[PDB]
Amino acid sequence: SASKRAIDANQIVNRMSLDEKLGQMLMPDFRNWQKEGESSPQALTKMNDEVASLVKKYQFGGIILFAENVKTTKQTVQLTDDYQKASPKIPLMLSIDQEGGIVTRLGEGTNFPGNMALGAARSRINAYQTGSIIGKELSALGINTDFSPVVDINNNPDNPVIGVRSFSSNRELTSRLGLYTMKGLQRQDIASALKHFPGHGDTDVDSHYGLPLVSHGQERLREVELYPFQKAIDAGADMVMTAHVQFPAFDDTTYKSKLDGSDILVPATLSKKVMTGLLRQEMGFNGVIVTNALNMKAIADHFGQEEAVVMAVKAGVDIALMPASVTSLKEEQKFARVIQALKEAVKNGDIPEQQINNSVERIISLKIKRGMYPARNSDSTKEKIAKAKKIVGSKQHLKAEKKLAEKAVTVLKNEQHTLPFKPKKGSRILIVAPYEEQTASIEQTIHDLIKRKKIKPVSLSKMNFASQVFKTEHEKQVKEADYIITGSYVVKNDPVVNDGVIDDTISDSSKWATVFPRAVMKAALQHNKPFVLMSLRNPYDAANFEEAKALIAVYGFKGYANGRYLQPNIPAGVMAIFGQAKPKGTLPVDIPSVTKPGNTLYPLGYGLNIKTGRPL
Ligand SMILES: CC(=O)N[C@@H]1[C@@H](O[C@H](C)C(=O)O)[C@H](O[C@@H]2O[C@H](CO)[C@@H](O)[C@H](O)[C@H]2NC(C)=O)[C@@H](CO)O[C@@H]1O
Repeated sequence: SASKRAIDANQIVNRMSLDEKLGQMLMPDFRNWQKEGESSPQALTKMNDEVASLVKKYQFGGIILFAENVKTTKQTVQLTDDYQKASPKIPLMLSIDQEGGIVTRLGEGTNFPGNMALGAARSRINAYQTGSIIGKELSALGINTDFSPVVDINNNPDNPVIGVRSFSSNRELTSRLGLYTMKGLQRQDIASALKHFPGHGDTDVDSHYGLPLVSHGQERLREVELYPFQKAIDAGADMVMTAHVQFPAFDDTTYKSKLDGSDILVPATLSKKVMTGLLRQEMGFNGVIVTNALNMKAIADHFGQEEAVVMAVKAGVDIALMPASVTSLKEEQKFARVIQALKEAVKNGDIPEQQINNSVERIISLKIKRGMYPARNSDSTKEKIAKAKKIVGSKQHLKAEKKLAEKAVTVLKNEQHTLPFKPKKGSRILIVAPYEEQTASIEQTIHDLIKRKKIKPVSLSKMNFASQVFKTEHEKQVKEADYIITGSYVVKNDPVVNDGVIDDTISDSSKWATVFPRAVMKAALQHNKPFVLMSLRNPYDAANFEEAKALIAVYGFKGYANGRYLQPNIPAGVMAIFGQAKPKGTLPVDIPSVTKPGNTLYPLGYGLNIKTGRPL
């Protein structure tokens, strides 16, 4: 099969002109479009003849879709069908960032609790079924490529840039879950891309040249960052997406910035040493290498979008993502100029022509392997739409989402059997969180439990604390409550701490993200109120609540708006609090102590049984 796949791809590439070949290596977006006569772009939700004409002219290898383009199942199937009608010779790779959790694009699909939640749920089977469900939805929609999984390792709490998009701080847990997410997508014939190579998880905090910098030496990079990429590559990864990050330990090449004329270190995307020497040769990856988005401001500014395409191709990449930003026919020639720059590089010998042929063969082999080519589907658009409506966001998928999110909830403290809350009729629950959307999600979850007669009728009060200070009016609310649920949101956990003592005296609204919830905790404890803290994003804030009797993490923070839950994590937490779910989560990261700096407060793998109060 793979043998036959390669001969086939070779015959196809041998017949293509250079224009057709360079076309395959481009993957633009058409997020917004401004038609002739229009004064401004608007979201592209349906095909028009202007966009179709550029797809026909330049013969792109693919299109990346964004949320603007995929708002409903009906519109999306119509759009992917019309994109493919405009690309009949070689079907397009139609791609998307459908990661789950905090990065999703589908307007009507299943969101999932995200990677760190999968880390917390631990099982490779859960990651596989998640990738499998995402893959089923994408496939029904006519989307055939997913830029997932993230296999970046979030191992530095002091710079958690990938954060909940990462499975874990541990290389093996990240590797395992990445591998099975990828197998799950591929099982549904979705091309999967590992990202972001060679590892975006731990960049230098004081990066100050616009491109993130990783200062670690090769031994550490080979032992940690590269490890889940290697495992997945050997298990048959289709694609790898680059990181626009400097790695001096592998390439110290500089270029003269077009932004300020200074010498700038090359990012991994434009490094032959990383793309060819390390990924292609040393790690033996022969699948498709795709750049991270070339419109990222620092690439465009330091290198120029057009010249970056040429440099990335020279470095050994196969697909340039978003190689030019074209939003109307007035700027179509941006595409012609990109092609022309690649032609000049081939003509003058900067890029050997055989390198181009080899890259397009990788692309065509992948399209064949994942059943993108040849296309022999005889269903009408209407028929595909009806099929997709049964699959996308189906209640079966939503049930899986719910059970995964509930499974991932991690109980860090439950002293004195504080949880579950079992309120008597007439209890007042005070619900406190940074935003109205978050308090609404908690409120709506409790309301549903009441209508479902799972808990007795209770009164609810909400307290939204972003930018606020806890004062006498808030303490009054705490005193009047019978149960308190508080949500905490941090990226980096940054309380003011002195010699291991957290500062509670900050009374002017500054530092609210840590000061306010702690103040609610202190009042509740002072007034003997059942109090639970729910960590909403990065779980490092658990370290701020050692005095609390009940503490959980849900690893996702988006709330409820326009009758819709934006993420399932918060409802999963509330369900656990009221004894209607079985949390089984264990930490996928270490949580550093703030009161004893340098010590781990809660280690990787820690999590309690909510019933027995004992560790899992
Ligand atoms: C709001 C927005 O779109 N910002 C983008 C970046 O995307 C963010 C990070 C996002 O939506 O997740 C964009 O980042 C890259 O975009 C690629 C394609 O959408 C992603 O596949 C990729 O994962 C993402 N890179 C990272 C490290 O997250 C960025 C270019 O890097 O340009 C805008 O800022």
